[PDB]
Amino acid sequence: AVPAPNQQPEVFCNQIFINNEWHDAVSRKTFPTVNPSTGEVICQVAEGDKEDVDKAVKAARAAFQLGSPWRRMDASHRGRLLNRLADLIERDRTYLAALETLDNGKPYVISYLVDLDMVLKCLRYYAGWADKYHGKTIPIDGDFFSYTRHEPVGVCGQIIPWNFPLLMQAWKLGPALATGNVVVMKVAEQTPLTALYVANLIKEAGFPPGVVNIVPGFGPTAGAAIASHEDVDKVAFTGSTEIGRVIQVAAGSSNLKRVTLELGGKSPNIIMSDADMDWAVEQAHFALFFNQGQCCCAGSRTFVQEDIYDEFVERSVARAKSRVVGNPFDSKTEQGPQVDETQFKKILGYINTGKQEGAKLLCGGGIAADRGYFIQPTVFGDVQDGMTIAKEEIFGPVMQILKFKTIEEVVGRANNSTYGLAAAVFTKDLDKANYLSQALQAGTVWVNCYDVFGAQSPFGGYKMSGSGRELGEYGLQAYTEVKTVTVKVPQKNS
Amino acid sequence: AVPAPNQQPEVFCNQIFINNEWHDAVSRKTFPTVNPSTGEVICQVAEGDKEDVDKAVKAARAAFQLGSPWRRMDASHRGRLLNRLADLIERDRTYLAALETLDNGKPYVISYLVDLDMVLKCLRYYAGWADKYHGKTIPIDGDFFSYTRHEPVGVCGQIIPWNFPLLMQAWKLGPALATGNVVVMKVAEQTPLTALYVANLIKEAGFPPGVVNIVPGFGPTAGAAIASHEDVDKVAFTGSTEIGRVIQVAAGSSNLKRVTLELGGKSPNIIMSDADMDWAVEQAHFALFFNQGQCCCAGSRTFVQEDIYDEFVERSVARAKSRVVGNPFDSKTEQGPQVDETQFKKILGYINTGKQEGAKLLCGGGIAADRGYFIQPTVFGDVQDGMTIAKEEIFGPVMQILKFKTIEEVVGRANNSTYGLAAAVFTKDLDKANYLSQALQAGTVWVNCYDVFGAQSPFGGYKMSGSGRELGEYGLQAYTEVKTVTVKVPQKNS
Amino acid sequence: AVPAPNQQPEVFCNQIFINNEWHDAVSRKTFPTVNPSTGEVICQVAEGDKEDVDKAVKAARAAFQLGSPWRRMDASHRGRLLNRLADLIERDRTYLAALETLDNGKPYVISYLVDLDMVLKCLRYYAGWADKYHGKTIPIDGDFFSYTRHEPVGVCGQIIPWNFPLLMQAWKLGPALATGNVVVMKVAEQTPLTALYVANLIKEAGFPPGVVNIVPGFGPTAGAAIASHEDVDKVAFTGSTEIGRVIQVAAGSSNLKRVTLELGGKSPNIIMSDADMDWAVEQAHFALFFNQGQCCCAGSRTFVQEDIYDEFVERSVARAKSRVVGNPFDSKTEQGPQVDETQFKKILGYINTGKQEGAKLLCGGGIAADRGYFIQPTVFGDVQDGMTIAKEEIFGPVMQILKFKTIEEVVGRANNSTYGLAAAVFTKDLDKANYLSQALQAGTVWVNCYDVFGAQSPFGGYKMSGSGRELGEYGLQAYTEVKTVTVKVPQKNS
Amino acid sequence: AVPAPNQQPEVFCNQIFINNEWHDAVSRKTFPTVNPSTGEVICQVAEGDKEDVDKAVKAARAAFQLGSPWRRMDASHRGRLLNRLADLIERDRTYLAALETLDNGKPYVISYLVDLDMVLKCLRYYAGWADKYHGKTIPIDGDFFSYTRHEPVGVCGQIIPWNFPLLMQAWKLGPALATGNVVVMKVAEQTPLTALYVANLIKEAGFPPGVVNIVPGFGPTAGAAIASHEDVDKVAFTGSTEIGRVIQVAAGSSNLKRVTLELGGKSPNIIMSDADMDWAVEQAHFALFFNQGQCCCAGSRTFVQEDIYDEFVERSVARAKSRVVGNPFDSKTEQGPQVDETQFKKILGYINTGKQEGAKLLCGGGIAADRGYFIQPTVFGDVQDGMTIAKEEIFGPVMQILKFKTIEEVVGRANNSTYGLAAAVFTKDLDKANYLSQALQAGTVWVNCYDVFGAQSPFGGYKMSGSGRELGEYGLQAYTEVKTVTVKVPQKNS
Ligand code: NA
Ligand code: NA
Ligand code: NA
Ligand code: NA
Repeated sequence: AVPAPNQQPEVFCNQIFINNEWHDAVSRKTFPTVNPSTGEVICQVAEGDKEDVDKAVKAARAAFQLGSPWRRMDASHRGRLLNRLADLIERDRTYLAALETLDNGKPYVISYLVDLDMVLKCLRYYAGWADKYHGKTIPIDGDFFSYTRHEPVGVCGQIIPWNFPLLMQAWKLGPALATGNVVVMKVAEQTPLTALYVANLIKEAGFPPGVVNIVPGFGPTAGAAIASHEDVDKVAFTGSTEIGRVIQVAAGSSNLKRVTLELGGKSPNIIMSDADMDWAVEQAHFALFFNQGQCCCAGSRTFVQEDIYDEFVERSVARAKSRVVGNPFDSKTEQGPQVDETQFKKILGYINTGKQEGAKLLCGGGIAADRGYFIQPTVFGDVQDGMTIAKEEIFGPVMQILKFKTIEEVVGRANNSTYGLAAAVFTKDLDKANYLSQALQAGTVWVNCYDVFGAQSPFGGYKMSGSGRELGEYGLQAYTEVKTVTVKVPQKNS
Repeated sequence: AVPAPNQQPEVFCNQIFINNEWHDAVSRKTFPTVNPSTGEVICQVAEGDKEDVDKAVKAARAAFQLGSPWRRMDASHRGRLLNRLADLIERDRTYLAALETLDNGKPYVISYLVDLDMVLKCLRYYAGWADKYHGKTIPIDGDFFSYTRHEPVGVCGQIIPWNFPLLMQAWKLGPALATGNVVVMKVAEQTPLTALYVANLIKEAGFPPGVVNIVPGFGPTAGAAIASHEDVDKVAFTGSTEIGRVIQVAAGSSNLKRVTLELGGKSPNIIMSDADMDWAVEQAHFALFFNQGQCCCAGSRTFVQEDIYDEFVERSVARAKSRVVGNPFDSKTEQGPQVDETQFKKILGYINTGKQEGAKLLCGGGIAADRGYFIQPTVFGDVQDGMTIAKEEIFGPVMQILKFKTIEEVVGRANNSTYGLAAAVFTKDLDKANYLSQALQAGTVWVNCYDVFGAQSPFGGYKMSGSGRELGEYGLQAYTEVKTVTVKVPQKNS
Repeated sequence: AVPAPNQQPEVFCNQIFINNEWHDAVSRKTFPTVNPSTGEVICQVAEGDKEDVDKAVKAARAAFQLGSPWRRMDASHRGRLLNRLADLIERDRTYLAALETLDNGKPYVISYLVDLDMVLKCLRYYAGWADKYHGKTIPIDGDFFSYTRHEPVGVCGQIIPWNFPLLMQAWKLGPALATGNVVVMKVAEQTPLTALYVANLIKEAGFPPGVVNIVPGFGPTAGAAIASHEDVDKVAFTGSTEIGRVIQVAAGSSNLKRVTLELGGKSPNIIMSDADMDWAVEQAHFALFFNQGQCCCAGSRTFVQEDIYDEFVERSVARAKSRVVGNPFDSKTEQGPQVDETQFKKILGYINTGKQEGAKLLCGGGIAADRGYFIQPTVFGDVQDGMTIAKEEIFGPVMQILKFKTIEEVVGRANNSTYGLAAAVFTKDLDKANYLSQALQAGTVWVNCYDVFGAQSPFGGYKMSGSGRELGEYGLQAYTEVKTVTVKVPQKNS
Repeated sequence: AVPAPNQQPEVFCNQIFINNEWHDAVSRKTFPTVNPSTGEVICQVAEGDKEDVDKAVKAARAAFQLGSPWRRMDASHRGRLLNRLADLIERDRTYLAALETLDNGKPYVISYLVDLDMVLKCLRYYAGWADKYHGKTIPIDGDFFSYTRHEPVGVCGQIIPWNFPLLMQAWKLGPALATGNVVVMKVAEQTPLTALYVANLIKEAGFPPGVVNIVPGFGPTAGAAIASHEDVDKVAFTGSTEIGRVIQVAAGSSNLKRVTLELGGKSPNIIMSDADMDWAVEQAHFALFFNQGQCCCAGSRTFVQEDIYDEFVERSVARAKSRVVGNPFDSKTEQGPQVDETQFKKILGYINTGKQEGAKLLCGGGIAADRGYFIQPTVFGDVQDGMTIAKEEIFGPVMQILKFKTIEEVVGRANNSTYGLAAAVFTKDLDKANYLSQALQAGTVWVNCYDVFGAQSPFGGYKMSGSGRELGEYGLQAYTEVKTVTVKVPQKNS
């Protein structure tokens, strides 16, 4: 049930968004954003830098001042605004989905039915949280009345990646706005278009000027300025584990701003011998290949018990070979192109790395088309723990299938990683499910499923996959600053 | 390692407890409490009535007055007092265990390792809640500061049964005292001794006079007076569904006091064909025969899938036949006598009904000794849903085994009851486990286990098995009165 | 900025609402609903009795069956439906506000700006709660995984009054529908029209058939049938303290259904000598006269500190003498007619009683118009605690002003009541405010304000003013049935 | 009632605590700890370095392994252990209070009645949290069962200061141990003795080996070793804002461990003209001079409304001049010496600067004794915001009194700081209290009181005074790692 797409949507926003208005970079510089399916330039976008970040931060700080419209506004009204933003996004759903695909490369059907659906659900969920994150009245010792106020953390710098442009924007804005914070957001240079159009909707929804400011540009410039800014109270970064370290260092070198990170992974998908074969094979395929393999929690280590290995691999290879690669605007297309040339080459390198390491190439392993950044669904068999393709995040359509014998063994191998974002277990046994879900050191453990995200369930990593949680009630903690008020009273009574 | 018992523990307390003092009934009347193992009178106990209840309520009301030691006391200190009471109970553990057995009939080993261990864990668990049940600061619309105060509900009338004398006392005192309430407790005429001794430990612990008042006596007199009292704010009753109805009506007919009930049940224990036979058989036995079958959540309807029915029944009969009945102070004894003559005769009557209606008597069926209220471990097979023994709570060592074919069938049959206190599922399959735990209309659903109680987890019934929950955080709800305080402020800000 | 009202709005709904269909009463009997401003009959309404309630309960039970559209529906979608309902009600705001005024008598401007605004805020508030009322994962002892499911209580009987027809309906449906329950609502015979039209919007919004069934009729018939029904799981009642007892007795006499009550009061509004005179006088006026004085938490006992007594009374009389009484559809009207003849006469009786017992009549005291049920704003000075008008709920435009000297004194006099729905304190002093808000035995204590309701803050009474709380997160407690699921695991670890 | 102290308590522990055993530093080096009251060496303490920290981390990691005694231990038992530890500390209360005074310098009476009392209260409070920090069951979309496990964060590195040796240790251990984490603690080189003795009690209490590890030593060595360790999962640092930045940079440069900081401040104590003069004078004195002015939240900026300035200052000066400085073991002593020579000199430097910049020296201003690190109670009047002594944390007995006129003025001047740990407001006015408590940007706002700490109320700073909160329920957040488990089920129902 998908409406026909406009395969060449018009672009209306390509500037810096500050105080509900559009601005060119101070430098007047602009950068081209490319269509990964064709390798052609879509349009040019204002290149924000430190001076532009400074302007955004000031606007946000001004909007956060005591007595301002955003500060005085009823919590419930913040809820009304988020719900209005969601309605506007829904009104322009067909357009946003098409634009999302044009700039990112993912199939339009997926942008429409998945990405935008989750954006709506995310904003609508958080709109409901606006006036329900209560503080506490505390039974402190002595003749006192003690309580806590859950106040907004303040100016929040949010940096989002390119794999899920609109969704990542929603995951950030939802909890921050619901709790009354102000935002300075840095969108990915590879996919700035959809986020900038949403800014138009933010103004249309009635949000006071300066509550949400978006600055497109690059990381070493715009992103770094936000992380090192002396007046940004909190920063939330989603991207690579490498840059996450840069962000936290910047925060510690500046004003000690609160930090939360959502980084990458090398998530283990464990297939026990008693699992439903047909379901496990389809879910394992989805777990890895979804969104051109460009998912932080991709099931990149498919552990399969030795007794069902041969069959599982045979079916996985057949599924990989049938996966249609092509024009994301074509309904038959399952896999579009990678996001850009840099990623395209990085994946080709990892594919060659696997071949050099001795991993058995079962299918694919090369370029899928001459134009664009298309890579053939690739499957590696007999992968070993010590192999690079088994340790490092590839972020592409490259599957690793490993073999194991016992349940105690797989736990140790699954946990033997610096990453710990997600994990999965496929089994029909009650005990094995509980044994594994408890033992796996990962932020999310899916049982008989994969990539099941709910705005109400927290998401985040263990170890170096990140810190802090997004989504759910937990997603509000990082956007709250706690204040204790302890008042002397004549005589405290229970 | 169970310390040797004093098979004839001396009785030190047998009067009405009010304001930390011992009083005879105003009428000066006394009733005998019998040792169910011999049928001989242990001692005489003060027979409280309306006038005695009136004295206790006034004492409790006085102790609840604003500015009183109990009202002004720091919440954290209430916890210290609760832990102190627990330490005193642990000091007198062997004595209380022996006294529990003497008056109740349950095996001394069980009173020691089970009942008293749970009493200590319950009291210590609630001690920790004392200063942690926070109220809220609410982000209401307009220029206001709104918050809630979690105040004690007040004078709490608590009526407890005879199956777990010390434990039921703890389940009531823990939450009530942890939240700063005052208590007027009515203990069972069949088992008043142990609770009265605890009242002495409550005084030794240092609880202010009037905080806990215990009035031994009969139901139609002392209990009814509590339920109809115009100055009792909340009543908590544990007993038969029949009397539960009397309690709610009395509350409505009097001062509209808050009510919570923990009533009977006809809990189904469902054994799927893929269950572990040895474990399922042993757990099904415990599920029904525990504490002389005198448990509210007893698995009195053992549903077994047809493919394993014959074998399950065989093993169950063998286990029941090996069950050692005898002197509760004997370490070999698994089963002591029933609480009294009334119960003794009720059970024999139910066994008779089982025979008349065509249920297959597989073992037991009669008296187990010439002295004492001892009944043989009885097992009925081929029981049908329409049989009296399949519908009514027997509260004795009488096992009902029913046969079923499908999972859909057993859900309907298990839920076809006015009761809904507990239920269990024995299976190795993840889906079946989750399907059943969700579908079963019961307060507690145990998977691959039975009678697993934790002070942390709530317990209570669905339908006519009661209302409200005891234990866990939920256990505090019925003992809290919420007050909203909304203050006008110069100008509200987030 | 209120839209011009249609002073004679057409009635589209006047039958029984079951399974999203309109039905005549089984007996075919109807009853007249009158316009209290003219005394003329508006239209006939189906008179539901026990047989109709039975039909409604069966429809609700069917809609609640496991696997039904309402049970399988995502919690978030329930929120979506509640928001859709609010949107439909907002679309027909002017119509509903006029119809509310026609049937109830309250000023149109108030219906539009206050009642409907609050209805919209209540429904939208709870829409956000639909997927956020989490159960718990509990760290129980032993090798077990214990958790709780917050399930719907089931078929909920809801009986609402005539003072705030639409608002009371929202307070009930909001929390019930957000938690997934099904409803059988009984509306007041005096104001059934608006609630029936809303039922038409519930059908339009997309709620499955049977989820909400409305049965108009009388109390001793339809109301009692609900309270005594064997298949109703929970009953929520709002009305007199007298009928509240009937409801609780009916529940205990039937299936032991869960009960919550919102009854009346005689709320004390305490004015300390350091209070802002102008503010306190106006708020005290609003505190009593709001909604023709037909408010459960009306400040019917105005305590004024002796040093400012004379001036306060002086200003209060001047305010009561200038209060405009007249046609509710005229923008100048502050006070419309009382709901019906029974109330009209009852209020005149209280005024006569006040004069008989020595209260000083300062203004008003009689009929305000020859047509309709209009009463003059009446003020009584020098009222004493023992006077009838100082103890009984009048539910009319009759103000009681009492004089006091000390703060300790007023606390005792304020708390010397069987009621405890609400109270207020007017003072500039921090300690006095904290001292009084703590000491006052009332469900809601307002400081320097009155009648400040927020969908985020709980409302309910102490003592005989009721039990349980509505609004806020607390409003969800009574609509949830807790189930503990304790699963045996191989080896539990923290 | 303070027991006679042993003015020269013996030292029994002076080594590195690993796996419940006492070790010498790998290098065999030791460092002296001085008695600030005499400047003499108490004893030598093992000087821990990177190699010693590595050993501790390994021991902690081992004790944290899945299946270990600490991981398998019931949550309730962790509470039993914390309570047992508290009982042992109470048993050795007199000894510890004396040792604390010997190593730190604070008055014995204070160490006994305040520090140890709070230590006991902190451990007992958190003992109650051990089995009550529930995860959640989440109503996610689709046919899934989603829930969260609150798991321990893992190996926690904790670095505490010298101002409140025993209390700071308790603040760290309480929440960490209650949640099941393992600890590697670095104590202050100036006050390592008491913490080391408590380690003996930790072993005596029954805590498994490796659960708590204490490495005495220096910050640039041991401290940096902890913050930079690749296997430490979380770090909590309390001390100067300067070192705090080093800690967050180290964390981001290493393994992205989770961090929380409790740094310094320059907390404003606002005295409004309507404040209780006597109470405000005594509380303002306590606000600054408590613990030799060595408190992170010291009210080092005393703002006094012009109308009462002269009188307030006069009484303040008289109070400061009567403050008894001397031997901490003498019951007459109010102020002992400063912790060490470094602080002693730094404070004298600040007093010199105060005189240099124009602040009016009202009393004291120099050394109070020729032996030890005693400084006279110093009061500076007419201090201006730009002055160094009004901006920098002195951490000594130096009081700054500023004059102001309006409430808007004081808010801005109070908030014009990089710090935001605490604040106080002294006023009898309700509106003034609410206005100020909301507007002030500080972690804790005391009204009509100061330094009111409750184990149940959170404490932490805004801006650069730190991040995260300690104490109360909030203190558990930083020691918890959230894991979402999403399970596919046959058919989801509410
Ligand atoms: Na996979
Ligand atoms: Na007995
Ligand atoms: Na039984
Ligand atoms: Na009417």
